Amino acid sequence: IVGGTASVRGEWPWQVTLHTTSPTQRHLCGGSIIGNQWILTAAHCFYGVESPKILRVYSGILNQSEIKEDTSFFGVQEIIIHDQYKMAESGYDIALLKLETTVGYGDSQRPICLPSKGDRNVIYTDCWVTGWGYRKLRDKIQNTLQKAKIPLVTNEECQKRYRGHKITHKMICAGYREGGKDACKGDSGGPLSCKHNEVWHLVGITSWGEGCAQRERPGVYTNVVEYVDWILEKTQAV
Ligand SMILES: O=C(O)c1ccc(NC(=O)[C@@H]2c3ccccc3CCN2C(=O)/C=C/c2cc(Cl)ccc2-n2cnnn2)cc1
Repeated sequence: IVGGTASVRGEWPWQVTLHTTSPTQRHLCGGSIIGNQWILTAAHCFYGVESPKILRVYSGILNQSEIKEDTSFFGVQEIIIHDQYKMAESGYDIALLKLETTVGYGDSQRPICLPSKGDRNVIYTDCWVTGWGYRKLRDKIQNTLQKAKIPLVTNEECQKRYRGHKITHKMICAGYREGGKDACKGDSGGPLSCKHNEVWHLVGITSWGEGCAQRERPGVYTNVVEYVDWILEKTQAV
């Protein structure tokens, strides 16, 4: 996160850190708890990943230093990538992780509500991007979970900023015109959380952008409201 500030412990209890153990253990992506065995993240995170056996999901973490060999994690039973996904820049950048065990909800870890289908026509004014990603393009994974308040940008305005790309209604953009506060390397897959009527909703999934927090280059996020039916399909399967 560029221009972010340290989060407070328990502030974003749906935020998870997805680690890989291959070749060595490190933070790979962000993610969000959406159900007791479900993590919503970005499909592009799994480019290297041939097996869910190398993945570890850590919830209730503020600092990456809390993670050692003796730290409990959730194993991943299955990786479900949207079957229309080709690349982040073309959309469908959404994946689900089915966990091997159930997340026990508490003050450190709980799910975030998905947006309501009716609420597709609501103006979100209190949106925050969180993650352990870089603070600048040439940097490193941050110890403490960072947060940044970011304004949503209309599809029309986002399309003006990305000549040569196709910004679809399945994408949602966010960022200040002058730049400065945005997602960066390592924030991918994490949430874009917006508070509406005192309830937090998972409005976006950090997906892609041209550089980090550049002037007139908003962050591009998967528009979660456009995928509620797909998420229910995969999580409510009979
Ligand atoms: O350990 C590290 O150093 C390290 C760990 C994880 C990483 N992840 C990454 O790079 C991940 C990632 C993970 C797996 C596969 C592919 C990629 C490439 C994209 N990606 C980002 O997070 C994209 C952020 C991004 C998102 C928005 Cl909304 C706006 C601007 C962004 N950026 C543009 N340029 N940088 N960020 C890096 C570095």
